[PDB]
Amino acid sequence: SKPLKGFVICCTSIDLKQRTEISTKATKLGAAYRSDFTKDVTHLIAGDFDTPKYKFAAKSRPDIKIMSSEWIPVLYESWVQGEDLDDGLLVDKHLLPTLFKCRVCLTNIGQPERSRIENYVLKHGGTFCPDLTRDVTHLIAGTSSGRKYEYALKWKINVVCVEWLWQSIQRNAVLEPQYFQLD
Amino acid sequence: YDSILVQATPRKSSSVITELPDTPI
Ligand SMILES: [Ca+2]
Ligand SMILES: [Ca+2]
Repeated sequence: SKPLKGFVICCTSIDLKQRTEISTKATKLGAAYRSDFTKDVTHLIAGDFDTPKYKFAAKSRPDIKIMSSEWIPVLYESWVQGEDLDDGLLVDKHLLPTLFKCRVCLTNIGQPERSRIENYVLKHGGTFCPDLTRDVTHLIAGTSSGRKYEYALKWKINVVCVEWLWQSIQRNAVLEPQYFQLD
Repeated sequence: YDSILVQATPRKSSSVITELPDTPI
C-alpha cells in the first residue's frame, strides 16, 4: 500500500527538477516531504556535503540517514514495476558514500600510512590526490609545515589531522574541518 | 514536529550578468 509511511524526506544541493521528481515520487510512496530541514526529518538526500543542511545532520542528528539522489527514483521504479519490496526499502543500498565529492591530499605522513589512507579514501567513495591542486577539498597534514601545507593555507583549502578521516568514516558523514585543526 | 532546524536553500537571485561565454564550437 504505502511503503514509505513514517518517512520524512528532505533534500540538500539537489537541482529543482530532481527535487520535484523526488518530492512527487516519495509522496506517492507514502512519505512526507519537507523543504525546510525540520525536526521530524528522517532521511536527507544530499548532492554535496558543503551545505548547512548536511552540516547540521552531521553535527547533531546521527539518527538521520544521508541518502544518494537516486534512492527515491530507484525505489519508485521498483515499486511501480510491481516488484516486492523488503523491509529495508533499499535504504542501505543507496546510502550516500561517506566521502562523496571529497578530494583528499596528504602531506608529512610516512609510508606505510600513506598507502593505508589512500585505501580508505577510495573505499568510502572519495578521490585520492597525490598532488595538491586548487580543487582538493581536504589536505591531511601530519604537521603544519611544508609546501603542500603552505599553499593549502594560501588557497583556503581545509587542513586537518588524519583523525578527520577516521572519525568521518565512523560517523558515516563528512565532518567539519575545524573539529580536526592542527595544534 | 515542524520546528525549522535549517532553512531551505534560497533560490539564487537573477544576478547581474558580468561575462558572456565564448561561442561553443
Ligand atoms: Ca547524491
Ligand atoms: Ca580517530
